[PDB]
Amino acid sequence: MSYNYVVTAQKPTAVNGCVTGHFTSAEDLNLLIAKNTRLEIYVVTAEGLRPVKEVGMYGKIAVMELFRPKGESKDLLFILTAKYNACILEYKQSGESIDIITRAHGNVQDRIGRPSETGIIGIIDPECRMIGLRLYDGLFKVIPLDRDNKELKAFNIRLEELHVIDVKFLYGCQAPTICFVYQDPQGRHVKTYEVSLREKEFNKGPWKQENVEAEASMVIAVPEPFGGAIIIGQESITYHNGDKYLAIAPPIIKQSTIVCHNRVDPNGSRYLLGDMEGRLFMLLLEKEEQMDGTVTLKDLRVELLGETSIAECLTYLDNGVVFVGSRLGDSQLVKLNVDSNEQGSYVVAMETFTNLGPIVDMCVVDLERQGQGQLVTCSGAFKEGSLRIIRNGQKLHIRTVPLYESPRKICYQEVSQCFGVLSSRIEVQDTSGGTTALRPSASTQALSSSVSSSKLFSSSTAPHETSFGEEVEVHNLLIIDQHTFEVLHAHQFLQNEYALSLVSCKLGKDPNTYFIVGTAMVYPEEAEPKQGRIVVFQYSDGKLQTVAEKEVKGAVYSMVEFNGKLLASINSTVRLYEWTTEKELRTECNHYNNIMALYLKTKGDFILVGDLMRSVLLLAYKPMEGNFEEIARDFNPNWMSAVEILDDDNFLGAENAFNLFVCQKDSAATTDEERQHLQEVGLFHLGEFVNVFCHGSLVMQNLGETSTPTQGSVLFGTVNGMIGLVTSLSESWYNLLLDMQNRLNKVIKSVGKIEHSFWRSFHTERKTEPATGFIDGDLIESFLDISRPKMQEVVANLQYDDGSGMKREATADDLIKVVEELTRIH
Amino acid sequence: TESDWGKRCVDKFDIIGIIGEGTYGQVYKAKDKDTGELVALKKVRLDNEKEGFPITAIREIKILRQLIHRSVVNMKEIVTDKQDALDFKKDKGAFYLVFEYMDHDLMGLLESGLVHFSEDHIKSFMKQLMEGLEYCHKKNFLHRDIKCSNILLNNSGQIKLADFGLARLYNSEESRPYTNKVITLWYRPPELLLGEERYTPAIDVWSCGCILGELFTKKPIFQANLELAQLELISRLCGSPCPAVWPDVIRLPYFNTMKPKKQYRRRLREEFSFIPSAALDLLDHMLTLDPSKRCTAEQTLQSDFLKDVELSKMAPPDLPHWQDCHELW
Amino acid sequence: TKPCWYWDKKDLAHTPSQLEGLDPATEARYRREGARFIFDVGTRLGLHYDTLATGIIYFHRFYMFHSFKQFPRYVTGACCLFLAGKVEETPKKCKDIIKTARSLLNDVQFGQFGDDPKEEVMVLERILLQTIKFDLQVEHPYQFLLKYAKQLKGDKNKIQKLVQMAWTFVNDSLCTTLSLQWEPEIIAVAVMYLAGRLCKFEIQEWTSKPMYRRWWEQFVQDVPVDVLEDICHQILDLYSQGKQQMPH
Ligand SMILES: CC(C)c1nn(-c2c(Cl)cccc2Cl)c2nc(Cc3ccc(OCCO)cc3)[nH]c(=O)c12
Repeated sequence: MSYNYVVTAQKPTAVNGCVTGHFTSAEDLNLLIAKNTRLEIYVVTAEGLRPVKEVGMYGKIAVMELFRPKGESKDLLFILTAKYNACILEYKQSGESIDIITRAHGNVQDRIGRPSETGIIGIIDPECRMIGLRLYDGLFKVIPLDRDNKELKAFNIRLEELHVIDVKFLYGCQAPTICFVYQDPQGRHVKTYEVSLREKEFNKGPWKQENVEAEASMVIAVPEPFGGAIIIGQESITYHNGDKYLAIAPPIIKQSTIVCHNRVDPNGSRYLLGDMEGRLFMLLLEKEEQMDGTVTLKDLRVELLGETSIAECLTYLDNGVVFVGSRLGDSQLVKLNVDSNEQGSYVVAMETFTNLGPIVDMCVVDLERQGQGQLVTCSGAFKEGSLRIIRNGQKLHIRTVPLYESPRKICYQEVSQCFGVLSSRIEVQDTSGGTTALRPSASTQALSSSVSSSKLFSSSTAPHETSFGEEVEVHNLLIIDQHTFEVLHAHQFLQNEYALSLVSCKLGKDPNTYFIVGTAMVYPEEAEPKQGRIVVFQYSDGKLQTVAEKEVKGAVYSMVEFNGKLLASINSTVRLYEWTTEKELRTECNHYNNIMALYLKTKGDFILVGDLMRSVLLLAYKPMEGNFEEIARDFNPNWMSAVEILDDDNFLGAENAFNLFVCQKDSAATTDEERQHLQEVGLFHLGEFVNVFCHGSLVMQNLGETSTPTQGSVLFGTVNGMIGLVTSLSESWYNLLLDMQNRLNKVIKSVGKIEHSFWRSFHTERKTEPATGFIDGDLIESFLDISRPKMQEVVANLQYDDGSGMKREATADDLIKVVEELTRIH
Repeated sequence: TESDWGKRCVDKFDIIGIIGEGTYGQVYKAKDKDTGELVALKKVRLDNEKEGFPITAIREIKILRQLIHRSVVNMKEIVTDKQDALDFKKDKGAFYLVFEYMDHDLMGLLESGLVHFSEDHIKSFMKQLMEGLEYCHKKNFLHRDIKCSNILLNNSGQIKLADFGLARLYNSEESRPYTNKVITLWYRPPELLLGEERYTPAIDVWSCGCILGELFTKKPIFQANLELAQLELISRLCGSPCPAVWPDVIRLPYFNTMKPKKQYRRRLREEFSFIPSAALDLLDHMLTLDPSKRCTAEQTLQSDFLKDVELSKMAPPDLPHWQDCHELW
Repeated sequence: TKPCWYWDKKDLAHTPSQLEGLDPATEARYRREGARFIFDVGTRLGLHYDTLATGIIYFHRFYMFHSFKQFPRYVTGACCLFLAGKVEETPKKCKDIIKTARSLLNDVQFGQFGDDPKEEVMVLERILLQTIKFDLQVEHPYQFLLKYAKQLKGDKNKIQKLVQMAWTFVNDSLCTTLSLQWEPEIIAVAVMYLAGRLCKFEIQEWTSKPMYRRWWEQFVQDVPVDVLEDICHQILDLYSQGKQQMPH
């Protein structure tokens, strides 16, 4: 068995949702921000936000909504986790003591159901009579909000429309009514139903179906002055309310997909809209009052306000202030002005909240020769793309280097005092037949520049037709100075050539240090790329020189230096190249038993291969023979997102289901079958999507640092910006920390009353296993934050083992010391 | 000639790697040196000699040579290691069963879970599976171990059943005592959970029924760790075994022993209401409790769901091979 | 695809056994003894009749490729039954076959098994499997005797006497090389034909074609009477070579 320890070094930063209401007091205006597993509660002031409370939950926050049922003084909070843990929460403050109350809770998972394509949706009735949940295709789950439903029991109503896009509870209806856009073979339609708690079924809805845009994306429930709903698409915005039908199709929104909406005026007169290019629009409902005294919706107008960060969620607060919750880039407070500035913009940025964005790749490098290490990440996407320099100093100090294009891979070349960075930018087919970039970016603002003239795929007999307006990716290699982070050079790759992998190393007997890039020819017609290049560059005297190119019959998904030879993975193949005295790559040996060799890592003559669906395989280079040998494979099927080698026997992997697992050689020589079996000895639900594993540590090493119980250091980056660290334990240390977890789980009160053991259980749609071989260091590090009575309760009857003393009783002061040493690894 | 099995050497295959672990040896992917064909080699080791040649392999050799169908895995030949000796009685060299190589297995494709299965994909998949089972059942063979891992699928959409390790002949006239613990708990019929020996071919239908449901949810239907918990899950969905629906349930050894929590009513149509009508009715008949009332393979092919499916229009499931690696922002 | 398992009588003059100086009478004797050994051993163990015959067919086929002088026959016999049991799903442990073989063999005969009987038998399994080209599936005259008798309608008692008399002839033909000369379907007909002559029955009357004097042609196409007579003559030859007489 293997023993490991996993802690968070930086909490998730990406904004996954954000709401406003009256949660902490019936009087305050609150802003609740949800980051993965983290809830932040703020109070709105005239200058910005005053933080008041932050809690963690043992689950990914999927639904977050504020509501106030009749009889409550203030808003209550509903949250549903991605593992279908539901709960209703209350804020309660006793002087200086702030705590979060679990008013109702339960798990709403169905034994049988098909998870829907557009994900979990949760909505609440305007009269707060029920909670609607769309968890499975063809089913609508209702949690009625009766006082007695403390367990959140619910029933399913059969839903004929299997493929639902979005749904909302409508305002101004005699009964609880839902409006939803659904897809069937005839296109997309907008339809309504009524929800009967007494009959527990649907009844005919208030207005008939209307055919809507094919890419109708979002549903807006408009307040009572108007009533009805608004449907946002790619090209058109439409309003429906019984017989009334409007449609505005302004050309400006066609340029970029609209992804978020939020109401400004409680009347519903004004809404905010944001699109993927970051633009912020104002949607205006023009009223006309009739002689009846009744007001009808006269027309819809769309007005461009300015530019914000590409936002997952918007929420208007008060006055002119808007909170921009971004998943791809930094979140913001922006002020909307009535008068435009001299550039025509009505939006002016107030504050900027750091978001490490998607961490696509990263490396650890000691820029200042400190024995410490700084972490350099590829963070963000599109215009939000950036490099981040991260060092410890008690908080993390983070320098941001904007790129305005998507960074893909990073690797450090010390000989050149610079970094190599792969990047891709979006251009659009323009009337010239070529393409035009939407904005300048790093690969266009480089000091010196070059463009690949390779003739390798010059025949291109197969035609690829272009239509005006279509997007394309343009990939570049950036040379970036390590002190100034100036873009010194940009190399642009071939049209339709994607840069997938990057290394910096010396090869063979060649003393020059090169940048080597692996590429794939990507055409929209191909299921899997069938052409690619390995390109050897030399960065010398401010210019990038193309040294050699090797054609391959596939995508070079991953490369790594291997004892002076170049190890590359091309589709299913894992290949080892030698670098000849003629400065060309020469193949030595191949390995073909893979579906897609997506990830490679090495140690000595050993290679760890990460496959798309076949988990991990341990290869070995056998120098006496000049070829590869299969050592051991993990036969359990796992989709890999990143791999890493922990030591000569243990191997670490990350699953697309947000899970971490550890494999080991069975080290049993009874049968050759056992040796070839990599046994999954570690299972752990991380809750984050791991893109990159990287050996190193950010802790300052003055050499005076007490040797911690933990041995080894692997950092990892995730899509939500979370950075973590994995390390190994001795059998003795694991048992202590594990026995302590079980004690802590009995003592510590969870938000929503979610069992910790449930949360960390390995979980796919098809499997759920109890965690094993992993210590939830974030749980261990919470011992220092629990009240003294609880600490002493934890240590009662706690014994140590395999130590100087075989059995040794623990005290509350004893464990505070151990945990404080464990907090010093990050 | 092509029929002189057991003599040709495994030298004739370039071994690519070990695809999986089997029952009587490891399974390897290999390329024929002469023709370039991809094959799968199952290693059979008689070195243990506790009972010499494994019977599991004997069944696979005996049955798969008789069985020729598009939806059954074709055993091509049997090859051996180099004797390395002129005299027998000193040879421990193993034998290898050559099979057609299959690109993917159904469990593997599902465990990734980003595979999308439409109605037409399921029609094409199920029809082939049932046609193969019908071929095998007309020849009076019971697979007795039908699970997702045993179904094999190559990218063309061709489905092929495999791992006939537990297959045995079924006689309707002569009732024969059987092992009674053959199918994996998740795909085991209620009759076997109740210790029913002398089982009918309808055991295989139940397993294929659980698969039918699984293809519409991407999650197996009856997931349990113990034989009682499985009967409970089946009962929550299909109804509890009782003489009202299963006259011969009283004859089954464990009927008085393994009672479920309640006498549940059948909800199969309610908990599967999101399934197309033609398919749902097929499921209800396939997941019928009484094996005498459970439909046959032929009857499944004469269903509104599978009858009019066209074998020519293979309609392969869309498998992600590009843009799967980097999740779309 | 599938191997050919049938030779001409004339070809039996060139078995390995013959060409190492064994005379025809002796090889015929060895075959009878080996077959009857298999038959007796498996009967003591309670084995189904298909399992006994399958072992015998393996044994007969084996000595078309090997000489009785290099492979002791009772070891071969024991090995055939062992595999036959696994093929036909009536398995037995090798130690149990040895135990029974020792009970039935004297001290000289059991000498063939050498110092380690179990090992000598288990080792031969590899050679047997390669020899029979892994064609494990075997059909026997029994199933055809019954399939065809079921289609006879008439005096229940006369037909049952025919069946039992023909069945005994099938059991006796396993001691011969007929298993190697003619497909089992022909054997089943041949034994029906023989029992009919001995019982003074005119089988055609029981067929769906009572004026089709060649009653068997509706069961087995393309069978010359000469072939059936050759088979019958060979069965009766075995009966005369002994002291035993026709069952009747
Ligand atoms: C011998 C033949 C019939 C066979 N057997 N099996 C099998 C079964 Cl039927 C059950 C359990 C495990 C396996 Cl490997 C099979 N799997 C499969 C699916 C399969 C599994 C792994 C593969 O790449 C491994 C990459 O390192 C590729 C394909 N493809 C077969 O051809 C086959």
